Amino acid sequence: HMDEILARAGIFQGVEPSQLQPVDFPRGHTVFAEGEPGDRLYIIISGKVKIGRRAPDENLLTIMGPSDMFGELSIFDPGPRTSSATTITEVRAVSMDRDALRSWIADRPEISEQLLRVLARRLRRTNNNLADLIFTDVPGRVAKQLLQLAQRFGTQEGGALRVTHDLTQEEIAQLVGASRETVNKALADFAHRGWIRLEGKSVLISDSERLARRA
Amino acid sequence: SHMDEILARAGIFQGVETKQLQPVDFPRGHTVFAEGEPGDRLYIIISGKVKIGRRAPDGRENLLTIMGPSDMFGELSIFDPGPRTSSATTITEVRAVSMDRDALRSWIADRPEISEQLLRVLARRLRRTNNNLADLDVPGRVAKQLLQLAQRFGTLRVTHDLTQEEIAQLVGASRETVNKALADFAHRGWIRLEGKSVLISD
Ligand SMILES: C[C@@H](Cc1ccccc1)Nc1ncnc2c1ncn2[C@@H]1O[C@H]2COP(=O)(O)O[C@@H]2[C@H]1O
Ligand SMILES: C[C@H](Cc1ccccc1)Nc1ncnc2c1ncn2[C@@H]1O[C@H]2COP(=O)(O)O[C@@H]2[C@H]1O
Ligand SMILES: [Cl-]
Repeated sequence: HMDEILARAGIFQGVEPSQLQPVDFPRGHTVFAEGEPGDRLYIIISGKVKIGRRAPDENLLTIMGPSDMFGELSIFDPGPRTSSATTITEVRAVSMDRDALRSWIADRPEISEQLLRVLARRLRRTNNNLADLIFTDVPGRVAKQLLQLAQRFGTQEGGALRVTHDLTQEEIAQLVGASRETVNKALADFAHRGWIRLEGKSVLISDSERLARRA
Repeated sequence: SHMDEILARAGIFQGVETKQLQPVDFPRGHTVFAEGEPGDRLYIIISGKVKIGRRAPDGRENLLTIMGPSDMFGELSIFDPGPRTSSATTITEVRAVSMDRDALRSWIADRPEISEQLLRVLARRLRRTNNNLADLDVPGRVAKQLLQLAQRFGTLRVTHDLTQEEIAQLVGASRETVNKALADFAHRGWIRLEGKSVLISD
């Protein structure tokens, strides 16, 4: 489990199995808050972490899962955390500070490149998500967010995909950037069309082809 | 050692423990590359300006930024192999240096500290974007743009070498609203639009 998942984290890709001790967090734990000094990045081994940024008075930007890396901004560009990280399931994680990062990094520049590729990918994606917030209708952003979650945690379930996302309705709405009421009706409508099925903290996507067209 | 001056204040080089490569000339009005095509080159401007544009759904162009001397563009398709996320278009004659992935790899074997600066540069670009949720007016956004243009190329004669449509594309508002704001500002005595430049009052 751990070895299989960790190998896919960019900071470990290609690296053979080379005591930075893995930490455990309860569900609903704030790993760190927006604005705090930060000396540490984390790699998720298991569980989900939501990344949130407070509004003038909290909109979710993304859901981090197994293999993903969060909190690297303040290590790469020293500054306060640009958002909060909050576990939504129990999380088992491995973390490292600037010192260890640099140690691990001096070893290999290709790891440096993998890390760059993560930030570029986030930057590429940043444009698109931001353009959606300017240009895309609500129901369309819902379909879109569902598929974004589908590609990250989706698995094959008898010729369809099960996307177990672990989010409340409220957290889904905070991810889309719209009201819970509006987000629900869109979800509801997708359901009556039979493109998706809502089952607790998981959606069953029967027709991703359609949901894609709608996105 | 003029090229040496400009390059020295590029993000990639914050650190001085020379480094000339071999540059390229681009005419004004040149598409260095277009949104969507494959990239394998990043550029560091020595002289001239470049607009970075992305396609809006209504077929208009959102200009994301105006790069000038010392700035880098095109690095995203080196680090994350894929299509250009924007187009880059010279608005003046441009001198710049280029590297493809092989070149960048070799640089980084040469000066390993270049890896840290690149990580810092992109991380900083993420951090800034986060801080700028102001998309959530038009004369108030234009003034901001004018000021942002003032810091980068001001001397406060601001030779921005931009077009009015280009200015509105920078703003993300209609040429209408924008041309309006930029008449109300002139009238009131603040700025005075003279060509592809401008002069402020406050
Ligand atoms: C951060 C946003 C712009 C913005 C402006 C105001 C508020 C939120 C976001 N996007 C970019 N900003 C500055 N330079 C960029 C942006 N997206 C791509 N670039 C550069 O031009 C790209 C074209 O080819 P590439 O290989 O994809 O990478 C290039 C980037 O250097
Ligand atoms: C522009 C984009 C935010 C966004 C804007 C519009 C729609 C959807 C998302 N930025 C981010 N994208 C992916 N991961 C991020 C983003 N901002 C912060 N993180 C991660 O959480 C941060 C917490 O502290 P840190 O600043 O040390 O670095 C962490 C990043 O890993
Ligand atoms: Cl990612």
